Amino acid sequence: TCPFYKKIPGTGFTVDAFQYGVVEGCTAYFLTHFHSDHYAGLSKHFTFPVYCSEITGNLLKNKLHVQEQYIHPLPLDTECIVNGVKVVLLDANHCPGAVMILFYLPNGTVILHTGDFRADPSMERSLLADQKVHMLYLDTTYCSPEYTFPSQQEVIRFAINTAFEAVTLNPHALVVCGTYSIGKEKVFLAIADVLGSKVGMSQEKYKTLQCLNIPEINSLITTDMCSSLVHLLPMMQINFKGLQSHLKKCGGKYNQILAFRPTGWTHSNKFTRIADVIPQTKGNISIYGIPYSEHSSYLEMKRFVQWLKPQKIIPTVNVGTWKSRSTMEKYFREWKLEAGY
Ligand SMILES: Fc1ccc(CNC[C@H]2CCCO2)cc1
Ligand code: NI
Repeated sequence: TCPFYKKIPGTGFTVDAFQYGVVEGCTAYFLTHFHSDHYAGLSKHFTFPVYCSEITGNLLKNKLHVQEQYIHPLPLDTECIVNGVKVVLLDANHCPGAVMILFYLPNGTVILHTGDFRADPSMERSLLADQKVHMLYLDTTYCSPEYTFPSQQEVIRFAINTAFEAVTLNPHALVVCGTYSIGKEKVFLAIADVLGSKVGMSQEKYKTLQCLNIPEINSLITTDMCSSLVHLLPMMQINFKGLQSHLKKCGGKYNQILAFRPTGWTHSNKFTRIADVIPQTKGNISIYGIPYSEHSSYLEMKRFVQWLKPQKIIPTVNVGTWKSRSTMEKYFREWKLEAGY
């Protein structure tokens, strides 16, 4: 049974609601982005209309084998009519193809569904600038002040500098980056670029990256692992055992591994600054956990909501416990009293 916070009132629309069977009343299923918790339930035998970005559409077709007749890609930043209702897709600053959706209801109500997003001041000059939003369905992943982390630019600067130093000191070192979904591609792309290398990966991960409309992608990635000194592996293999095993396969070409595990927030954010971050080391293998987030920090979220001044907020993350729900409701009231809406 589909939960209330995935239904759009006054419409036949659901958002990220593919694991509940045939939802009664739903004429169009929107998909904000290609992450498994959100697409859960979609497969090649789906037979209702799916509305999404072009990039999400590419992934549905090629990775999940959803038939072409049911995929409805929409351009960004463009007023579109779907089943008699005006909608707009906006960039979410999440993973490739991720969108927020603006719905202009027949009765005059305006609803923004953020999907998953990393709020940014640039959103204050999108098509949101114009007008009033009555209901906000909000990605509240990190809605508590303890959730701090650096900008994506600061994290990438650290990764580039760390990798360039290590390989200039030891030209026989291999760099490895963990992945388990789309998103955070800048980490491995920026490291490979500083090292003058393509990024090597499995056939399955290459296929995924070929769906993302990244400019000049054929110049940046490869399935030929031997030609590359930056490799991608599943996140699960980024540990001393898995990396030891990988180094064996490389045919005495390398004598050191430097590995990166992009995480979200971890409690080491509460003590250590990005500049002060150190790896876990065993012999000739070192592993860095780096806090590269594709969700809003608490401060970024607060800024966005205080700018938008929505009449009602509906959280879409951390809704499963009374304590979490109460905590979020308290912050929403603080933000409203401070800003005066
Ligand atoms: F949005 C929320 C609000 C509250 C919580 C509960 N845990 C928060 C604690 C542990 C880690 C940092 O503070 C989770 C998500
Ligand atoms: Ni996501």
